[PDB]
Amino acid sequence: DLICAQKFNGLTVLPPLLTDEMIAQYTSALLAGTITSGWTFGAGAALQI
Amino acid sequence: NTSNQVAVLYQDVNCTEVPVAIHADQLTPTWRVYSTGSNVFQTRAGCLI
Ligand SMILES: *[C@@H]1O[C@H](CO)[C@@H](O)[C@H](O)[C@H]1NC(C)=O
Repeated sequence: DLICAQKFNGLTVLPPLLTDEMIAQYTSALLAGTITSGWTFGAGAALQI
Repeated sequence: NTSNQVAVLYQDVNCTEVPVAIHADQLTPTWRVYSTGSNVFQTRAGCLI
């Protein structure tokens, strides 16, 4: 392998804190606020329109 | 300031290897009990004891 020669010599790789499906939950909560509230959810509570 | 208890993470390692990994029969007795218990949880970051 490419990674096994690195891993055998002290060179490790740490995982990210937010998983790739936590980051996708964040961008769907930003899509859902823009479609249903406009710009108001970035300045306070979300007001529908 | 709050307590004296600790948890220990063994990074990027399956915990079918930990008690022979930690120097269990050749160390202080307080490093000994941080290898066993019913509190063994396998994560992606490693194994959390
Ligand atoms: C850890 O050991 C268990 C025991 O079979 C295995 O199922 C699991 O895939 C192992 N994890 C590894 C090698 O990352």
